[PDB]
Amino acid sequence: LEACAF
Amino acid sequence: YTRVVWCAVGPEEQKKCQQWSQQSGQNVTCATASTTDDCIVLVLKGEADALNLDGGYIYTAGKCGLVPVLAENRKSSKHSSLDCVLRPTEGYLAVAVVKKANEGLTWNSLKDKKSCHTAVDRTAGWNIPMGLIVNQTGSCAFDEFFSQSCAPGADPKSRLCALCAGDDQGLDKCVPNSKEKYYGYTGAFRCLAEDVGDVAFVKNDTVWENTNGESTADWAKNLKREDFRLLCLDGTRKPVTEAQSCHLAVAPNHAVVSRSDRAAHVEQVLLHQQALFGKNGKNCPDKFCLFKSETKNLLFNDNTECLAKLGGRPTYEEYLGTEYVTAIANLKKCS
Ligand SMILES: *[C@@H]1O[C@H](CO)[C@@H](O[C@@H]2O[C@H](CO)[C@@H](O[C@@H]3O[C@H](CO)[C@@H](O)[C@H](O)[C@@H]3O)[C@H](O)[C@H]2NC(C)=O)[C@H](O)[C@H]1NC(C)=O
Ligand SMILES: *[C@@H]1O[C@H](CO)[C@@H](O[C@@H]2O[C@H](CO)[C@@H](O)[C@H](O)[C@H]2NC(C)=O)[C@H](O)[C@H]1NC(C)=O
Ligand SMILES: *[C@@H]1O[C@H](CO)[C@@H](O)[C@H](O)[C@H]1NC(C)=O
Ligand SMILES: O=C(O)Cc1cnc2ccccn12
Ligand SMILES: [Fe+3]
Ligand SMILES: [Zn+2]
Ligand SMILES: [Zn+2]
Repeated sequence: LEACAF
Repeated sequence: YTRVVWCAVGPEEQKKCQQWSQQSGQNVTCATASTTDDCIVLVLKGEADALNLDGGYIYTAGKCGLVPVLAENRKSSKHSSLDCVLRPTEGYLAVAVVKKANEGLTWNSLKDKKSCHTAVDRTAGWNIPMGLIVNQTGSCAFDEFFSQSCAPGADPKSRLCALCAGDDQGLDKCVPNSKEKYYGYTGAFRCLAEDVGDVAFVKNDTVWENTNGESTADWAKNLKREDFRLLCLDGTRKPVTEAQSCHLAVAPNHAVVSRSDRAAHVEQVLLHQQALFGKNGKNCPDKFCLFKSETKNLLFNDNTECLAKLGGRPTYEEYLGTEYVTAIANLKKCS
């Protein structure tokens, strides 16, 4: 699901 | 003042990009990074405006808030009366390829073989095949399926990198950019062609573009399609002419992503830029061809006809399709 990998 | 900063991945793309900058009167300039993720970081920081991405990276970029601007559109059949820039993209075929002579090798006997991937995180080279394998084996230990592999972007000392060869001086082994001999669609296919690997995860077009004289590169100039077979999911092996009925999936076209507030400008620029250096661009092949790079696929895939406007102002999820997005989400639950 969501959340930017950086 | 609408100057567009492009992100080149690796010294070879940087090279091509600088020529493009030069030819563009610097309406397009170049920022460079060692990996596609680095490039995505640069764009998030605004040290770069855009870059062309494989669906798998579109997913990374999309979660970070970047949006699709234009998509790669290659030669088509139907819809062809319409302008390439207005045509719906039709996606590409992700396939599993092996040597015909490697008889008795099927989808169902890939365990402990040698594999060649375009790179970790990419659609045809990784997300689709690994997603399928993880699911079918009911296990997340995908770094233990094949005995050895070359999957650029993985731990250089791991077996997922054992087959990668690094640059012509043997440095940079397994980097996820074109310095790695077996990187991308072409590198992976080559990894199979030289028998380093038993199977290559690329797309349908790659097999055709580097066989039967379609590529004069030394490792490919002498390859014949008949010597290769596609592995269908039902366990059968078919000639590379049957990809339509023997593929792992249909993948969304690679596409350009940028920040939102730069998306309109980046779009305007690229529409103009390809008019100049695109397919029938007014200055290709004369001065510079934006979609050519001696088959190395630098910046854009070599078989790209044009970058096409997207219908529906699609979010990255709408572009990639709920199904693919879910497949990725699911595979990523593994590491
Ligand atoms: C590997 O397995 C995973 C897990 O099954 C696959 O994800 C599953 O994908 C299906 C089909 O896209 C999802 O279902 C659909 O459900 C929605 C309603 O939620 C419905 O509108 C659609 O019409 C469709 O029925 C399912 O939710 C999803 N499961 C999970 C846990 O996310 C994945 O596709 C597989 N990977 C590959 C590469 O095939
Ligand atoms: C798999 O890829 C090949 C290569 O792109 C496709 O064949 C090309 O088809 C166009 C028309 O679609 C021809 O004009 C080209 O000359 C073909 N290329 C070569 C090198 O022959 C092929 O159609 C694809 N197959 C499927 C099922 O999509
Ligand atoms: C660069 O941008 C300007 C501004 O729109 C345009 O008039 C010019 O034709 C462009 N030149 C090239 C080579 O892109
Ligand atoms: O919504 C869209 O406009 C496109 C789209 C979104 N989600 C899917 C799933 C499968 C095929 C096309 N999709
Ligand atoms: Fe791809
Ligand atoms: Zn299908
Ligand atoms: Zn929408």
